[PDB]
Formats: sequence, structure tokens, C-alpha cells
Amino acid sequence: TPPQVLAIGFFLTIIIGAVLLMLPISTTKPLSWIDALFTAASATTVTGLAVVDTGTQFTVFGQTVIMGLIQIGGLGFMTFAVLIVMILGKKIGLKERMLVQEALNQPTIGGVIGLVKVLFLFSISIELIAALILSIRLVPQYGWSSGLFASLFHAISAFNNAGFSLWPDNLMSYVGDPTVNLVITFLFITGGIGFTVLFDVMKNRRFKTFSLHTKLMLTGTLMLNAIAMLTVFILEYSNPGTLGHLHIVDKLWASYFQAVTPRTAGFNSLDFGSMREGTIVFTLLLMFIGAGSASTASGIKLTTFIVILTSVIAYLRGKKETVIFRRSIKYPIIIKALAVSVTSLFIVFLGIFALTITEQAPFLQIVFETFSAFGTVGLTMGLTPELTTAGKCIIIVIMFIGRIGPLTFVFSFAKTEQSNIRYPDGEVFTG
Amino acid sequence: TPPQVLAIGFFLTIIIGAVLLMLPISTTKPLSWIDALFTAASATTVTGLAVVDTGTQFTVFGQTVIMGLIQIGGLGFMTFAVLIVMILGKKIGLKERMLVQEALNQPTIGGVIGLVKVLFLFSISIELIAALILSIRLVPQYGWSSGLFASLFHAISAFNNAGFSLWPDNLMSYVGDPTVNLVITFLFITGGIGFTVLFDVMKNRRFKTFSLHTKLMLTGTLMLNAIAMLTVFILEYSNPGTLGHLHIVDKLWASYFQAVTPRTAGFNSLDFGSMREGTIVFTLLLMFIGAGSASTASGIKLTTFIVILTSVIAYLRGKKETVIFRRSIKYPIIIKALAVSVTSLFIVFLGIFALTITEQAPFLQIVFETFSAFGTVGLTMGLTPELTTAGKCIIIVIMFIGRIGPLTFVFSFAKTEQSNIRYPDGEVFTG
Amino acid sequence: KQFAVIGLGRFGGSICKELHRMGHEVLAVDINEEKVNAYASYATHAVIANATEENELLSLGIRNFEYVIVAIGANIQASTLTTLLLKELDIPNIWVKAQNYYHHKVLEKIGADRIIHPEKDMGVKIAQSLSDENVLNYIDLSDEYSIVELLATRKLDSKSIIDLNVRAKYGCTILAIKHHGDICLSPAPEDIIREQDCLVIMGHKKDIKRFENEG
Amino acid sequence: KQFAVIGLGRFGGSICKELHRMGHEVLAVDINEEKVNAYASYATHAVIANATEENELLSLGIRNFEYVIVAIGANIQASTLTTLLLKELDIPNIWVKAQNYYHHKVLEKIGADRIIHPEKDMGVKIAQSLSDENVLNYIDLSDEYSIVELLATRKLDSKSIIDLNVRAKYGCTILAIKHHGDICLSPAPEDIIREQDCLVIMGHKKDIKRFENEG
Amino acid sequence: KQFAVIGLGRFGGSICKELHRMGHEVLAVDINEEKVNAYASYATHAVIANATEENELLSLGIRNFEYVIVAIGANIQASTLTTLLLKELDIPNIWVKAQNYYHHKVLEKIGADRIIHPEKDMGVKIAQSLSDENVLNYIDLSDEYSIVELLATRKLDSKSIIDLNVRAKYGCTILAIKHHGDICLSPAPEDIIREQDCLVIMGHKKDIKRFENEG
Ligand SMILES: Nc1ncnc2c1ncn2[C@@H]1O[C@H](COP(=O)(O)OP(=O)(O)OP(=O)(O)O)[C@@H](O)[C@H]1O
Ligand SMILES: Nc1ncnc2c1ncn2[C@@H]1O[C@H](COP(=O)(O)OP(=O)(O)OP(=O)(O)O)[C@@H](O)[C@H]1O
Ligand SMILES: Nc1ncnc2c1ncn2[C@@H]1O[C@H](COP(=O)(O)OP(=O)(O)OP(=O)(O)O)[C@@H](O)[C@H]1O
Ligand SMILES: [K+]
Ligand SMILES: [K+]
Ligand code: NA
Ligand code: NA
Repeated sequence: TPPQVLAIGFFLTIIIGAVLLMLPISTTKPLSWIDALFTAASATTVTGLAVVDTGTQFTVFGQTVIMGLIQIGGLGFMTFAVLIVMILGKKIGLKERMLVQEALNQPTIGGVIGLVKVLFLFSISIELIAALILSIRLVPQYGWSSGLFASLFHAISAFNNAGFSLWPDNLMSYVGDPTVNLVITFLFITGGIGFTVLFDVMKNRRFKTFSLHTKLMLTGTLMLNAIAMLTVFILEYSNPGTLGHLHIVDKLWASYFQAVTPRTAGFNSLDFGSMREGTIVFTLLLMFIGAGSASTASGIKLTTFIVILTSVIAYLRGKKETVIFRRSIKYPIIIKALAVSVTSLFIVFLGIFALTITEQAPFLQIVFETFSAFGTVGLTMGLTPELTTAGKCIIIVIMFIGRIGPLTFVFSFAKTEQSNIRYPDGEVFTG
Repeated sequence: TPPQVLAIGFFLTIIIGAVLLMLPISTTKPLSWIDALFTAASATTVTGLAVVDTGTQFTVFGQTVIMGLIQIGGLGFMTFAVLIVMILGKKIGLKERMLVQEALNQPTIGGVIGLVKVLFLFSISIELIAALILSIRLVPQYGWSSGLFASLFHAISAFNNAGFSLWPDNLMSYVGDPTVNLVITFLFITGGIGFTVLFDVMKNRRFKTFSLHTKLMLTGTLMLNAIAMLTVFILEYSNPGTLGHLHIVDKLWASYFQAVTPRTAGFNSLDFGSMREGTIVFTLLLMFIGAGSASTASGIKLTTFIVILTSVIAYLRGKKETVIFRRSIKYPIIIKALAVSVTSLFIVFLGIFALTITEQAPFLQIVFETFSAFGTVGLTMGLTPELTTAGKCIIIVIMFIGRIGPLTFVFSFAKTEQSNIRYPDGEVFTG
Repeated sequence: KQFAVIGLGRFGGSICKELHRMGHEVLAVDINEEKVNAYASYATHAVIANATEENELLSLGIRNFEYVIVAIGANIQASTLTTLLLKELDIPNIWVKAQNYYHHKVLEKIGADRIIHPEKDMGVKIAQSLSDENVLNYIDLSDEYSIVELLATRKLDSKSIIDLNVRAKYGCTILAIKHHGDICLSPAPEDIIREQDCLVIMGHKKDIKRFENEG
Repeated sequence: KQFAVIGLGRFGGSICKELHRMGHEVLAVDINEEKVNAYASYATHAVIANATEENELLSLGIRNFEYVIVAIGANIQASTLTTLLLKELDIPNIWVKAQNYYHHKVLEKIGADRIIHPEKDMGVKIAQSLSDENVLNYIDLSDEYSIVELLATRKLDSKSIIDLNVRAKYGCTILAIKHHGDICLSPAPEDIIREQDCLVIMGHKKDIKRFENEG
Repeated sequence: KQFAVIGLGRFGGSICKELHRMGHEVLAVDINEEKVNAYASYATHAVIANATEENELLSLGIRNFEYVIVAIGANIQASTLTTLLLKELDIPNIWVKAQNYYHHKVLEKIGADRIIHPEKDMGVKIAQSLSDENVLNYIDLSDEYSIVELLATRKLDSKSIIDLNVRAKYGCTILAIKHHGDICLSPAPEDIIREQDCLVIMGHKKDIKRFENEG
């Protein structure tokens, strides 16, 4: 039932948001029922896939509804539910505390209500500061009416790993700008690193005092971004479409930006449709892995990928246990990572299989769209505007399962029956 | 060292076979050093990928070398090694018996020498019978000189899951022929079901007396071929290129043949280059799964796929153990299946990544070629003749690791150090 | 008929192997992991479970079995609690292996359909063979009449059936004579009695003992 | 300096926590899983291992530690075998916690650089405080001279240092006086002695006892 | 020759290490996980298995070994049930380590080809060295004749072989003399006998004892 409340509550925000975006006040042009549902779903799942342009289709009131859905979806449904109860004065019960444990993917209910207070106060604080830093650049270019709103929209979009942009070019006019690049990359890296990771750094200022999860996220993100930055820079250096007609300083900014944006923000500075096939293959893995178990990102998490990778290497080296940072990893941690990765690949495989039947598109664009939708990244190669009515409905299901997680989606409709009986061992050759 | 003998011995057969095919006696046309190495590697790994046509490039002596490499590679290097020692009169030692255990993927050395006697006698018996059955059809069409050799070549090719064909069209002229379809499909289904599975059926004539592995292979193959036959027939029914201009009887034969050929024979009756993208996606998952742990097939095995799939479903249903056919499955069986599947996907990912850098080809053909090469299936969409010199070298590595298995390849160069020390448990969130 | 055998001991495991030999669906339940692994091949279904737990008992589908045999005869608490659960679950036939006289009385109170003493019944039959070495196997038709498979002595060699006045004097009827693996069913007068082989007789319990001593 | 502490007991775990507090690299080795999990946060590296095994000892990189402390004082076999391995591995400093007199003699034979009796040394120091309640803590400079931190009595209240003839009669030197958490280092004549607080004195062992009884 | 050693104790592990040193294929079987890990490097193949189980014994390919050594000498039930299985599997040579006299009698009944008493045979040989300190090592050719490697005394210093009338009076033959690590094979008369070194002699059992007492 705690997984059932998450599934029902997260689905109701799509329906409420779809009605608000479909009103004539919130839009400048007539909008289809599927496009309103797709835009609402792409906001609460915080993916960023846009059939229609956000700046032109929606009004200022319509974009305010987008910011509400991004903020609600980015921080989670139960994060704001506790705040409403706390403001009204009602005390948080044991039943209400178990919902927070399931929503934040926590193993224990020890100090989980206080974590929500920290992460909500940190979210509004860092989005307000980043809007002020972006205000020094967006105001002389777009005045005071639009410059302040563009900074506020993008600070919320970047921190929550959304990738929504008001401009027709999604950050393609700020390739060489250090102000936009440094501030926005600081937002989704810190916003996607994990709320538990941020809380550990705030209370502990020394690296040796960090937990195993915090040390995995800090070292894992640094190593993964370094490999991605080298891969994009080497592969796309001679590409004429992207990273070719740019200065050496501008090549370093665009390579750094495209290394960190697939996990899982989905902003861009170069066109992904004109990149080589080698870089797209490496991004598929890149955006299949997210960042942080309790964060604004999705996909399989960075810690899930490291746990599985280390467990295999330990088996290949003959070791009897998985050891990272001189800490053993128990069997329940391994089997949970196994269930996340296998279920995620099965859903992605069904998404690619269903899209090839429906959509008439190149195969590389279909695979890129499904990995982007499931990981809630939002990067496109030119397929989302070309999707049919049946194709958009498949992506909405993919984005919904991707944000809520494959495990919590299955636990909604999979009743658990407890049986203490056991069975004799059977030998099966799995070579 | 038992994995090291397998890797060294299997690689030496490629070098010996490459020299024999490069002689002017064995070929009618000049052959490149890479094409001779590719053809030799595609035979001992029993894949069937052919840059040049087997019938035209090679003579009768050259095709006899192909049959030798298929038979040696199909049954394994150590299978014939025991026979040579037994013929010479030398007794099989404990050290020689441990090599057979590693080659056949057996858990114990109990009765493993006698299994080699059964599987070798069964192989020559069923290939001789099937050549006689094919002789009643191939002789009136190709005379006595070529009709007898065509039946002998194809019986060995089909049983060992090779897919090599002397004709320019790989079995595309026998779509509606029940004689060719039934006999050849009977060969690689029984030849790929597993040598341990065949030995259990021979000694036990009742299903309730079968082991867990035998019951998994018999029921798993029947269910997997039924789903594949329905999927190919439904998706390709309206396709004009394949299965469109055929009778209802001929549609049932071609749908049945294409359902069973990706695991892992690689014969065909319809052109895979003209199929829809939906069928190709289902075929990649189909040929990523092989058949039988100790057989002539490759890829991850059918039992590996079932063990992982049942382990996840048990976790999603809240069950504390993996139970198939009312038998519990221990943790060492699960982790071995986990290591096979993760290592296989990592090698396939590196193969697709390396081929996209080198080859200028459509992405669907690159993914299809890598899954076909790693699973040693040999199905093509039109890429193998178009591979460059660097592209062919990548496929040879992929075919080599795929046949020997990802685990036995890694164990060759991964030294095992035993440490009895343990570490304190660390908590890492893998949601 | 579907049978469930709970407790795979020397007595319980013999019922599982014999019923599986005859071609019956047997569920073998034991709390020991090693016992279940040994009898997995000798039963249709073998489960590691505790029978004193109702939740584990309902997970076996135990309501689908007409006969349940509780072959636990050294743990009275496990034996009596199991049959209390099965009686509550309305099992038509519950056969329980008892330990002593007091365990027999508890199982009779809580509704055990048949109570079995395997070692006590065999010990009585063995002690009959120790007391008189002439007998080999006997079956008690009643408290006064029995069928005893005697062993031929040296004085009965080269003797005809009509010579033995069992029908007239002893009041006993000779049923069957077995000679060197060949069994003669209902012999007719007269047949020569060979050396020390089987000799089935029927009569009163006191009358057979007179035949052994006199002849 | 790299330290390895083998055996995380009351004595071994205190060395791990104190050395980790001072900022030292400590390897905590114990055969108990629960002990290692408790001291994982109080040590640089904590390993579950058996120290009597040479293969497990070499897996720790124990040759890289200058100081190894074997804090096993209830298992003589585990304690003596461990230090035999470490002596064979040429560890420069091996400090072993002993159990009794016979355990001390074995470790001296097999080359233990320093042998420690934690409970025996504390019991002697505690028994000195029980015998004379005027003392609080003492340190034995030699077998005849010691520094004793005395406790002020009621008769020493409102008394100056020059009034106390410790230097002339008793032959003892007053070292430091602590008043209500404030410590006076090397007081000069004369200072008024307050109520029952610390009073550090130095002199002969027999001479301090005369000062306690007379004053 | 392929050897299987079942039970890796002090006696069984010594056979594994010695046969592996000579270059033989040894299968080391033990029920203890730690024993198998220790002897994994000292055996061609080391398996953790229970030898009393026929299914586990057939998984080892035990029918391919000409010699099987059952080195279990403290568990009679494990020792006798193992060799009953191996005898049923038609192993040509089964060598069993016994515990006492009654264990020796059981293994002789169930068909053990050779029965070994390692501690009993060494204790008899050691007690011969305790009783007479002049002997160092002896080998019993029969019940009355033996070859004894004596130790030279102080009275035998600077004595020639011809001076010692062992051949005539004692009826014993001097076989070999070892001097400071140098061994003289079949010395010829006459050689000077040095200080307390080895002196191999051969003769009757009672005659050698006379030589020790007189000379
Ligand atoms: N609660 C239980 N549920 C299921 N099986 C049980 C339970 N308690 C005991 N058993 C099993 O029942 C079997 C027989 O019980 P036990 O050995 O106590 O009786 P017994 O009279 O000595 O047996 P037998 O004479 O048949 O050898 C054993 O294998 C034991 O593990
Ligand atoms: N072989 C061993 N290797 C490593 N640690 C060991 C070994 N044997 C015992 N220990 C651990 O050493 C620690 C201290 O040993 P033990 O409790 O026997 O001694 P002690 O003198 O009673 O301890 P203390 O007085 O410090 O509490 C325990 O935590 C014990 O688990
Ligand atoms: N059933 C069994 N199968 C295999 N190994 C066994 C079995 N039972 C015992 N062993 C092993 O046999 C070895 C030797 O047996 P055990 O220690 O009982 O005999 P022992 O006479 O004391 O030995 P030793 O004098 O050689 O040290 C031990 O390592 C023990 O674990
Ligand atoms: K996003
Ligand atoms: K093939
Ligand atoms: Na009994
Ligand atoms: Na103590």
C-alpha cells in the first residue's frame, strides 16, 4: 500500500496538470488532448520531452503551471505532502512516516521526517540563489519582465533535472558562455547527487567520515564525468555538424556540458541529431545510469551500476564477497540492484519493441528516445515532434514508470504472499 | 589453467585452419589473409558469417577443411582430445579429467569421461542418419557427386549449429519443402538442446524422472519457440518483402523455421534485410539467448535466462528464494548466471561501440551483426560482405569470446588469489 | 488418492518410498533440510516445512489430501499439535505414529483416526519368533485363532499329509507348503513333507502349540 | 606510524579509539563479526580475520606496520601463535597483552618486545587507593621513590606551605596544588591549603606514608 | 597411479603433501572447509565432500582411483561407512587408518586391504628409544632379527672394527658407519670408530642387547 499511494498520487498530478494546461488561459494556441497530457506527464516525471515549444505554445500562466509540476515532480509527491500536514499542525504518524521511507528509498524510518525538512529548505534556497546569479545575465538580454522569469524558470528546471527551456534552442546559444554553463551544471549535478548525499556533506566536512553511499556518489560521479568528457571531446572533435566550427575554449565547454547533461538533465549545447553514432552509443549507457537514489534523477542509479559491476568483477577475480571502499556488501543489496537493472532493461526492450511497430523512424532515434524517456533525460534526435498519437501514449507510460522506478511500479499491483516453506535444492547448469 | 588450456587450444585451431584455407589447393580464387582468418574463425567458433561464398571461393578439399573445423569447433576442442588419448591406449588422468569438466561446464567430475563417449557416438550417428535422409532429396537435384556431399556438409553444419551453406542462397530455395525444413530443424534443435539433456532422455524415458536442468530445457525450448513462431507470423504476415507472396502452407513453414533458427543455427528461408524492424528487435533478444549449457550453441543459455528471470519475479512477488519446478535454486547458481549475463552484455556493448567507430553502416545492421557474432548465430542483414579490414578483426574477437564463453575467456587471464578475510558490512542505497 | 506424509524418519520415509513405488501422489513434509533432499526423488513433492504452524500447513495445500500420515513418534508436542491442526482443517483420514501409552491416549482424545505403534507391534512379533524358533511369521485372525507359517523339522521329513493327524487330533488345517522357492497352494492328501522349509498352518492358538511340541 | 591492533576487546578497542582520536592509521583485526562492525568507524581499516593463520595475516599487509598490538588475553593459544607469526614476519615492535604469569613466560621466550598486564597493573594501583584513602593517583619513579597526588584533609585547612615542614622533617617536596579545577604549578612559600582537593607530593615511599599519618 | 586421500588430518595431510611432492595425482577429500582450503595447493584436486554419502562419492569420480586412503581415525562410524562404500564400488586398494583394536576388527570384516595404526606404531618405536638411549632408529626384519642404528659411546672411541668381536662373539654384523654427515657403506676391517655418531648394526634381537651392555 505505501507503493500504491505513490503510484496513485503521482498519476493524479498528471491528470490535474493536464486540465490546467488545456485551459485557454494557459496557452496561446489550441492544444491536443494527447499533447496536453504529454506535456503534463513530461513535467511531473521531470523528463523534458516537448512535442510543442514551451515558450510559444504556453502563456506566462501556462509556464507557471509547468514550474509547479516540475517542482512537485522533481522533489516527489510525498515531499510536499508532509509539508502541508506540518503547516496545518497535524503530527506525522507512523503510517505517514512509512510513506516517506518508501518515497525516499530509505531502509529505515530513522530520521526521515527531518530529512524532508532539510531537502526542501535546501531546494528553495539553492534555486533562489541560482536565479539571482542567472539574473545578472538574463536581464540585460530579455529585460526585467522576461529576464527575471527566464532565470526563475531555468533554475527550477535545472535543479530538478528537467531540461525544459523557454527559448526555441535549448541552450544552444550559450555554448561558450561560462555564466550559463557553470551555474546550470552546478544545479543538476548537486540536485541529482542525492538528498542523502547532500545531507551528509552538510553535517560532515571531512571525507573519511562520509558513509559508503556518499563516498560512492562523490567518487563515482567524478570518474564518470571525466570518462564522458574525454569520450565526447575525442569522438566529436572532427565532426563538422557539432564541435567542429568552434574555438578550443568553446570545445571544452560543450564537451563538458554534454558529458554531464545525460544524467539526467537533458539540456544541450550541440545538436544530438548531427552527432556521430559512436557518441550516441556511449550516451545511451550514460543516460541509462542516473545519479543518486533519493534525488531528482531517474534510471538505474549510479550506486546500482557500481554495485553490479563490482559484484561481477569480484566473481571473475574469485573473491567471495563484494567489497567497495573496504566495506562488504550484503546479499539483499545485490539482489535489489539485480532486480532494478533487469526490470529496467525489460521495460526499455518493450518500449523499443512497441515503438518500432508503431513509429516509422530510424532505429537509432527509436532507441535513443526510449532510453531518454525511461531515464527521464529528455534528449532528442528529432523524433518527439514526429511521434504519432499511439507513439506518444507509449512514451507517457515509459516516462511514468521511469520516474517512479520499476520496483515501486511493480509493487503497486503485485500482492505479496508470505510463505515460510522451503524446497530441496535443484542443480541447473547456467554456463 | 584448465580455462587456459581451452583458450590456447581453441585459438590454435583458428591458426591451423587459416593456413589450410589459404593454400591454393583449397580455393578457386585468391583469398585475403583476413578473409581466410575470418572464414576459419567463423568455422571453429561455428558462427557461419561468410565474407565470401563457401561454394564458389573454396574447392571440394576446401569445404572438407570447413567440415573438419565445424566438427572440431562444434563438439569442442577437449571432446576430440580425449578420443585421441583413448585410441592411443593412454588412460585418462585426474588432470585430464578436470579439463573435460571445465570444457563441458560440469559441476562435478563424476561420470564426465563416459559422457564424452555418449555425445561423440551420438553425434556421428545422427549426422550419418540425417545425411541419408537428405540424400533422397539432394541427389536427384545435384547428381551423385555433389548431392551426397551437399547432404553430408549440411547435416554436419546443421547439427553443430553452423549455418554454412554451399548454395549462394542460404536455404532460400527450400522455403516450402518439408523434407529440408523438418530434417534440418530437427538437427540444431536436438544438437543445441544440450549433451547432458540428450543423455538424460536416453537413459530415462519418463518425464518425472528428469533432472531440473532437463525439464527446464525441454519446457523452455517448447515455450520459447511457440512465442517466436507467433511473433514472426503476426509481424511479417503483411510484409511484401518476406512472407507476403507465399501460400498459407508456406507461411507456416517459414515462420516456424525463422522461429528456431536464431538459436543458434543461423540458417534462413527469408531475407532478414527486408524484414520489419519489429521482428529484428525480437530476434536480437532471441539470439542473445542460446540453448543448452553443454551443446553446440553459444550466447547466454536458456537456463541462464530462466534462472535470472525467475529470480527477479520471485523478488518482485516477495518470495525469499528462487523456485522452479518445485526445486530451490542456491545462491552460487544465481551469481554465476548474473556474471554470464552482465559480462555478455558488456562485450556486446563494446562490440557495438567499436563497430560504430569503424564501420559506416546503419545502426540496426551493426547491432544485429554484433548479437549474431557474439551468439555465434551468423544471421546477416547485409553487413558482413561490407565490413572493412578493421571491422572484420572486431568480429573475430567477438566470435572467439562468444563461443568459448565470457567466463572462461576472463578466467584465462584473471589470476585467482584466495583471501579468507572479511569486511564489515556497508549500507549503500541501490534504488 | 493423494497422500501426505509428515515426518521423514525410518517409518515415514518407508511409507513415502512404498507409495511412490506403487504410483501414488505423495507429499513428503519434514522440518529437516537433509531429510527432504534425500526423499526429493522418492516423493512427488517434497517440502521443508514445520507442520505445527498453520500458515505453513496451508501453504502446502494440505486440504487437498484425503490421507495424511503424521510419522513423528519421538516429539509428542510436534505430533499432537500437528494432528490438532489437521483435525481443525477437516482431513478425512489422519494416521498418527505414537510413542508410548500416554501418547496414544492424547491422540485418541484429539481425534486421530488410526494410531500406529511400529516398533511395539514388531517387537511383539519378533518376541514370538524368539520364544519359539519353529515359527517364521504369523498373523492373528483373532485372540484365539491365528495362521502360523511354521518351519519344518527333521522329524517331519519324508512324512505325508495323511500321516499327520492335524485335522482330527490337533484340529488344525494345513494351508500351503513352500518347497525351495516353489509354493503349493492348498495341498491335497497326500504330499511328502521335505526338509526345513515353510509350512503354513491354521488353527486355534493353543492347538498349534500342541502340534509343535508333539510333532 | 602505522598501528595494527589484533583483538578488539575492552583493552584492544580502547587502543583503537585512542589512536584514531590522535590521528593515526589503525588497522583493527578481530575474529568476531560484531566487534569489527562496532569498531569500523573507530579505525582506519577494520578486517574480520583470524590472526593465527599466516595466509590471512599476509592478506592484511601486516608487514607494513611498525607496531602490532596483540590484545588477546584470554586465549593463550591464539595469543602465542599470533606473535610467533609476527616474529617470523619480522615486525619491529610486537606488544602483547598477557593473562597470567605462565603466559608472560611463553611470550618472553618467543620474542615479544613488550608484555602488558592491564588488569594486574590496575588492580595493584586500585588496591593502593583502597588501603589508604588519602591517595588519589600515584606514579612509581622507582622502587623507593614515588609521586603521590594526595587528598587534603580537614587538619590541613588554613595551613601555609611554610607551616608544613615537609622539606626539613619528612624530606618530601610539594609539587603542585589544585584548587577547584585550577591547578597551581610549583607553588611558592607560602600558599594557604584549602579544603579536600588535590595535593601533589614527591618523596621517598616510606617518607610520604609518615606525612599522611602525622599530617 | 591416481591416489585419493579422504580425511585431511595430521596423518592424511602428510600423505597428500608427500605424494604431491613426488609428482602424483592426489585427490584430497575432507568434510571441513578450512582443511580443504589449506590443502588446495598441496593436492591436484581438493573437494569439500562427505565420504559417507554414496552420491557425493560418485560425484568425485572415485571409481577412477586405484588407491584410496581413508585417513579418518577418530570417527569409527565415518571410517567404517566410507570403506563399506568403497568396497561396494570395487576399489582395488583401500588403506584405512584405525583407532583401536575393535576398529581394526570391523575394518578387517568389511574388507579393508591394509589397516594402519600411525600413533600405535610410532609409540612402540618411541618407547624402544626411551628404554635404551643407545638406539636411534630400528627396523624389525622379523620377530627375532632387526637392524638397529646404534649411537657410539665413549668406550667405543678410538676402537677398530677388528677389535670389536661382533662377528665371532656377539654374532652381529656391522652394516654402515656415519661420521659427521659422511656415511661409509659396508666398512672394511679395520676402521677407527669416532665419537657419538651413528653406527648401523644387524643381528639377532637378543644379541644386539648383549653388545650394548658389554660394549
Ligand atoms: N514439527 C515437525 N514438522 C515436520 N517434521 C518434523 C517435525 N518434528 C520432527 N520432524 C521430523 O520427523 C521425522 C521423524 O521424527 P522423529 O525422528 O522425532 O521420530 P521417531 O519416532 O524417532 O522416528 P522413526 O522411528 O520413524 O525413525 C524426523 O525426520 C524429524 O526431522
Ligand atoms: N585468533 C583471533 N584472531 C583475532 N581476534 C581474536 C582471535 N581470538 C580472539 N580474538 C578476539 O580478541 C578479542 C579479545 O580477546 P578475549 O576476549 O579472548 O580477551 P580478554 O583478555 O578477555 O579481553 P579484554 O580484557 O580486552 O576484554 C575478542 O574480541 C576476540 O573475539
Ligand atoms: N565423513 C567424513 N568425510 C570426510 N572427511 C571427514 C569425515 N569425517 C571427518 N573427516 C575429516 O577427517 C580428518 C581426520 O579425521 P579426525 O580428525 O576425526 O581423525 P584423527 O585420527 O584425529 O586424525 P589425525 O590423527 O590424522 O589428525 C578431519 O579433518 C575431519 O574433518
Ligand atoms: K530531464
Ligand atoms: K551458427
Ligand atoms: Na524408531
Ligand atoms: Na579483562
